Amino acid sequence: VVCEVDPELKETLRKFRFRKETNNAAIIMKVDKDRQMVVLEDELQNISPEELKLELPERQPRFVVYSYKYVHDDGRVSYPLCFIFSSPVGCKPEQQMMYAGSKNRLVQTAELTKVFEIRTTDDLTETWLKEKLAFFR
Repeated sequence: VVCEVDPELKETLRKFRFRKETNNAAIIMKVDKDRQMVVLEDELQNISPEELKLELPERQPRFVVYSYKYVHDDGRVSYPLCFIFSSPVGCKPEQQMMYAGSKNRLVQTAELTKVFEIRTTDDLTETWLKEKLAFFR
């Protein structure tokens, strides 16, 4: 069963993509099993990678869209929009797979091309993120 993206979430994501703010911000999303929908859990502003990490459940999956201010060594700035599938190894397989099966639809909805996955929340570090993003540099 593939979850639909909640229409309200699609709107949240659309507005977020085109935000004109230049701080780091995140949208965290979860599955509503009963509705078979991906829904908004939290929208957070001025959130660093470590703070984001600390928001994520350690043993349940989440989807994240993270708008990160990437400061190049010379001081140029980019604002990549990242998808992070947090799929901790301690989650039940059924729950992992429920999220995994809905990931692509969500990514497509959000029109995201930078799609990452972590298998423990500990792996969400700024270093990891920057290295991931540098592939698109």
